[PDB]
Amino acid sequence: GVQVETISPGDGRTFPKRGQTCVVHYTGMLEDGKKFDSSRDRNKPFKFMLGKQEVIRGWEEGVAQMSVGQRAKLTISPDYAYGATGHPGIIPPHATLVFDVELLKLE
Ligand SMILES: Cc1ccc(S(=O)(=O)N2CCSC[C@H]2C(=O)N[C@@H](CC(C)C)C(=O)O)cc1
Repeated sequence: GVQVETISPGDGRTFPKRGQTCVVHYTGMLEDGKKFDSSRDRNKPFKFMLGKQEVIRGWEEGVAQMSVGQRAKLTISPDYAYGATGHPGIIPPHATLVFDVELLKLE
């Protein structure tokens, strides 16, 4: 599944509604802690509609629990990410992923 641990608390009241656009900055790391991709490296946040399956299950459930301004660590089992296949060229097969995600705004 996906486990969430807060790095910096959010407002504790503004949570995403289903289908709402979540604007985030994230850094994804493999289990050895090495970054494989980060929106911060592009200086542009990443956006997705909660529950529209634009992101892995780990994010769909992990970000659902977060509030605006919160920055948290999401640890995601492979089956909640890319499973046995992984994603060629960046994420190996059977990879547990750890993301540092900051929910910046809800539109
Ligand atoms: C090629 C690539 C680059 C970054 C990542 S990630 O940071 O893990 N990454 C993008 C940040 S959202 C969390 C996850 C994801 O859900 N990606 C989307 C679109 C991606 C694939 C464009 C998907 O799996 O459909 C996965 C795969």
